[PDB]
This record gives sequence, C-alpha cells and structure tokens, in this order.
Amino acid sequence: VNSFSGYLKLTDNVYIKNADIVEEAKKVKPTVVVNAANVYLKHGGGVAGALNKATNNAMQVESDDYIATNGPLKVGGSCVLSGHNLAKHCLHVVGPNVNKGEDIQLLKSAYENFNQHEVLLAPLLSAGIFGADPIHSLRVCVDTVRTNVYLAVFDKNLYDKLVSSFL
Ligand SMILES: C[C@@H]1CCN(C(=O)c2ccc3c(c2)nc(CO)n3C)C[C@@H]1C(=O)O
Repeated sequence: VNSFSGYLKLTDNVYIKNADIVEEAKKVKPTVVVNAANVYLKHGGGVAGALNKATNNAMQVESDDYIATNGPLKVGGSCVLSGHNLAKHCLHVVGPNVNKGEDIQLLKSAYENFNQHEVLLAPLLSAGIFGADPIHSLRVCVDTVRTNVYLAVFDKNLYDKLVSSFL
C-alpha cells in the first residue's frame, strides 16, 4: 500500500492520472520523481523547467555541478540526484527529443531506467515539448516498465485521450 490517490489502473504495474506532476510530488513526497531531462540537465521548460522552478533553482544548481564533474548524459540514459523539496530522489531520464531529430527507438531504453526503482512518479517520456506521440509513449511505458509507475498527465484533454485509447 502506498499514498498515491485517484489513479486509474492500466495494468498490473502501470497507473495513470490527470495531474500536475509538481503538485503530485509536493503532496505525496514520493521516493522517486522522474524528470523529463535533456543530456545537459538544462531544466528550461516542460516538466523539467516546472520541477526546477518548484525547487527554487536548487535542482539546476545541483545539476550544473553534476555535469561539470561527469559530462552530459546519453540519450536514453539517466542519473539519480536529489529530489529536493519534491521527493527523496529525482531520476533524471533523457527521452529522445523528436524536435531535435533524435531516434524514437531510444524511448524504450529511456523507460528501462525506471526498472531500477520499485515505485516512481513519472511523466510520459518524450511527450510534450519533446515532440513524440504521447499515446506511443504510454504504450512503450506499459511494455517496458515492470516496477510500479504512477503516471501524471498534465493535460486533461490528453489524459482522456490516453485512457480512452488504451489497449
Ligand atoms: C505528456 C506531456 C509531455 C510534456 N509535459 C510537460 O512538459 C509539462 C509537465 C508538467 C508541467 C508543465 C509541462 N508545465 C507545468 C507548469 O508548471 N507543469 C506542472 C507533460 C505533458 C502532460 O503530462 O500533459
């Protein structure tokens, strides 16, 4: 039993809700919140900009030190950093950005990072400003993640389309 509330159950391990992931995180304080990161951990917009703003830019400060030490992430890769005031940890995961010409096939590799954590709050990878079909993202998520994932879809209209179309 966990403290997530109001989710619709899609499969044995995947759940989905119309929610602002920032507000879900502040309420639940999950062990892991997933960020829709880029390889530079430049949290400018989308979910990343929103999460970082909620941390008063502490996420960006920590991220800049991470990059200075380690260099950029791989597309499809991830790193674990602090969750600041939102969660114990933030798993920064790089889904491919279709608006950069990045291979959509790497989306499965991106979701595989979720399997290293028993429970996560997460957005649909490569959706929103990353330019991929959020319906496809949900499909890859369900077919790749085996751990317990609580998916927040900010846009109510998209959420209804995701649920109604889910096979
Ligand atoms: C699936 C699709 C992809 C990208 N995406 C975002 O970039 C995103 C997420 C949360 C955000 C946000 C932008 N802007 C704010 C305002 O502070 N918040 C709380 C989520 C979006 C969705 O779930 O509808």
